[PDB]
Amino acid sequence: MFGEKAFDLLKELERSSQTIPAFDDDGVRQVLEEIKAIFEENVAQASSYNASGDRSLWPLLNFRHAALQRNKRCLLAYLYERCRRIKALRWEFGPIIPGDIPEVTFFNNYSKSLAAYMCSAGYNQGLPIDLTNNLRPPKSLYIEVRCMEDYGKFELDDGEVIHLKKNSQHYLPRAQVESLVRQGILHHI
Amino acid sequence: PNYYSIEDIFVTQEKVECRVNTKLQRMGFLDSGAESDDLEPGRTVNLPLWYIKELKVNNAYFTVAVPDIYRNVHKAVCEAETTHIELGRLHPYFYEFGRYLTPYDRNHVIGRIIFETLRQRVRHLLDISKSDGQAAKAEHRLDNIEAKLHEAGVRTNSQYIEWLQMT
Amino acid sequence: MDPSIIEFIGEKCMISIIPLIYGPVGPFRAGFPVFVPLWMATHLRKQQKCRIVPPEWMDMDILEEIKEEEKRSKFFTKMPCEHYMVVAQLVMSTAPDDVPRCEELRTVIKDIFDIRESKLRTSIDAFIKGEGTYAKLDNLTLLEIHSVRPILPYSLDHIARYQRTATASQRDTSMLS
Amino acid sequence: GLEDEDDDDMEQITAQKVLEIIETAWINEMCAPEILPSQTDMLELMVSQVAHMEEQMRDDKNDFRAVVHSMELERVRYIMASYLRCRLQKIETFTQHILNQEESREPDDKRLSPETKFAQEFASNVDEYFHKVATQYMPNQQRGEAEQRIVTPNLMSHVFLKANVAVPAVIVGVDDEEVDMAAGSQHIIPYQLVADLIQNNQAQLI
Repeated sequence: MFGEKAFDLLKELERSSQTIPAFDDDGVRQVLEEIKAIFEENVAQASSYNASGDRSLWPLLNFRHAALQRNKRCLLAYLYERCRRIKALRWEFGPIIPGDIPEVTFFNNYSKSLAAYMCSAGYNQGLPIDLTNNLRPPKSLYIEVRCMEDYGKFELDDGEVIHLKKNSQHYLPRAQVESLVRQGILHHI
Repeated sequence: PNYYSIEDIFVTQEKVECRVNTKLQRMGFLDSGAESDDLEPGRTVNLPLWYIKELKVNNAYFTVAVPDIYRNVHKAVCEAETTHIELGRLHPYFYEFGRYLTPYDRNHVIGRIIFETLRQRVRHLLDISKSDGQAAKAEHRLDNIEAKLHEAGVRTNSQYIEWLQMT
Repeated sequence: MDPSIIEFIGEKCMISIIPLIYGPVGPFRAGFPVFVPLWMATHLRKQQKCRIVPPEWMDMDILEEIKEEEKRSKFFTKMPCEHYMVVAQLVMSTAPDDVPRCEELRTVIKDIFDIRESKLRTSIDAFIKGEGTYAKLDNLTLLEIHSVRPILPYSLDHIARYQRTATASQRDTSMLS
Repeated sequence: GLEDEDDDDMEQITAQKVLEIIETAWINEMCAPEILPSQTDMLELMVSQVAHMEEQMRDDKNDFRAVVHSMELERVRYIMASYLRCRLQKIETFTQHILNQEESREPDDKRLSPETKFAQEFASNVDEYFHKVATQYMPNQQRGEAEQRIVTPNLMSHVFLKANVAVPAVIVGVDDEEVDMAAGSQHIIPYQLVADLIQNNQAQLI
């Protein structure tokens, strides 16, 4: 009412678990466009002589204060809730394959924040370190690929053209094939 | 700013009608206006908690009071009837009302009433051991909190299932 | 807590086997036993390279004596290397390719595995009154306690608000959570 | 002068030995809620000791031993993968007031590590993002790194104790009951009061 609205948030990610068509930043307008619309209500008596310092604004100070209090930490979620399983697939891959579809500034900040990890990782000097692919013992470097209906088509890795779904298969070397595991790919090598 | 929940304003929004030690003044969202800024001590005086969450029970503003499920007639014999008593989904804020409120009332009797319900878990979830079958058999007699670890209760065993073998 | 936290661990132990990498391991010689950690017999038996025989507790006599020994265990029992819920997993997978008596083996282990948990509710059906500083490992095994590790302890804090709170936190005459 | 330790020094610390010397700082974090001391020595050891195994593997032709020293190297690393898989999380989680603890002494090599780099990125990503959240009338009284947000100060997450110590009732500095100690047994307890034995590493964790 005054922000009980995330009960509505709950459905946006429903298909979007491991069969994601696409995401929406949506539904956010009046849950946003009221919030400091109603600051004007919050400021109506903010340091006002309307009652000259008595009880009568403390019970609604709580309205003034709770109103924020819920807005923030839900609005933590709107990225944090969105940072979580995106970090997870962004663990499943680095920025080898970002999202199939100021969050980019926070992602770039998170990518710069992850640098610390990368510095010690692999060596003192640092390696974006393989954590999520090639438990392969490495074999000969130039043999092709197979998938299980991947989608997004971000394979930018050193190949002729792969067309990243099942039968994304061309003469693709090891440098190419270093992308993904469990987003519709690894029935096969 | 709490031990959070997704419903963090379905936290202190349950309503009770505890009486007034005092007269009234302009509840705002009510029929208050240029109509009434004063009533009696004691009235159907509705209390969605968040405004009175730290508003000095000790101070003469409002009264010792209970919602009658939280009164002894349920609770004090729900600790006697702590055997196959049901909670359903009926008043879900019932592990957690008393984690806040029941002291705030200031009748210095009711906190102990609670746990001896939840003391039963040390001899309840002997039955809770395992998962036979489907995802929906009897999954509707929960609180807002026990369900989570109950799912988790399944969960470690569900993947303890794969600890065994290829299964 | 996992299926393979143990297999991170338990296969690190070593035993003399039948068939140089640096380590206390010696080089490998035909006809000549060699103590190895158990994550090579993977890479031999499944590689169709060599066999292996078990430790000594692996028998149907010493632990067909334990079947009654632990009835002392109002607390706990004899623990032959503590890890017979993991090795037997992999041993009995592939060892019985030529090993005899893989059955009473398979019997007893479930006939001791499920059981010592069957007590475990019971001893846990003795916990009363926030009895946090009483517990039991006294001759515990290795591969059991994970199956309760996530459940009650991620319960008891939301209890121990009221259970463990007493011996440093106080209120008026009634009890405090 | 104080040479001859079981670390990288004037002896051969076995690949099975070097296995051991960081095993507990993995396992403590599993069954414990907050930061435990992290040592940047490994940024000498682990980057190096195994890399010298690499060059020997680089000297890579066998079918057996090409993999054998490596199959280790995989197993050496699905811990180190796992290790800071959480410690990255642990203070990402606990960005909140860990600044206060880390501003007490700027704890030296033992506690954190160059963990301090994430602190600068913590506020940056928390400010920049918010630049388009609530900025028309952005925060008003607790306008800095506020007071109310804390990730994990709950210290009572009842912890199992790896008994590997003085068996008898070996009594130590702790406020709750600690009677009836054991080398096999235990009396289960929480983290706060026993934050001492594992700074000492007298006692241990399961």
